[PDB]
Amino acid sequence: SGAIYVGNYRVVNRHLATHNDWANLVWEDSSRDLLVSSTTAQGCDTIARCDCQTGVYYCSSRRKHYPVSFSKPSLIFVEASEYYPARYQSHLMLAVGHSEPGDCGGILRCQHGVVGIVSTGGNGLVGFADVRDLLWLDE
Ligand SMILES: Cn1cc(CC(=O)N2C[C@@H](C(N)=O)C[C@H]3C[C@H]32)cn1
Ligand SMILES: [Zn+2]
Repeated sequence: SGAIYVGNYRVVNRHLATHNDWANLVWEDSSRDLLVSSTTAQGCDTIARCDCQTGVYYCSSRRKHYPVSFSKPSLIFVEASEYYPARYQSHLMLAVGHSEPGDCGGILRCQHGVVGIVSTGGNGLVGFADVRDLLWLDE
């Protein structure tokens, strides 16, 4: 679990979105595993605007933060789950690191701010849904 709070928006993994998230829906994209809902309170997370390939993510299944090198956002094949059929997930970045399904929602940050959230995992690879291209999150 986990979310990004920026301005009047809440960014979560689409597969973990609540009834409240869907009732205040702003935007969602199944191909990216993202959902953004509106909030009443103000968010102060800074979204990174960059091409960094190094950062730190939070891993709840280890209660630890790990530094990682990660790939450029791209279309990557992802296995079927109770949430999606087998498909290409877009805007996904991979890194060598530990993750388990409940780790979804952990933030990846670089020196510029929030880069994305944990979304996929398996075989010692962790995948993060990028949010740096969503320029409207700031305005
Ligand atoms: C962080 N993490 C996720 C997994 C499994 C995994 O790859 N998943 C894929 C995800 C998706 N974006 O399609 C849906 C849920 C089932 C999860 C393992 N560690
Ligand atoms: Zn950066």
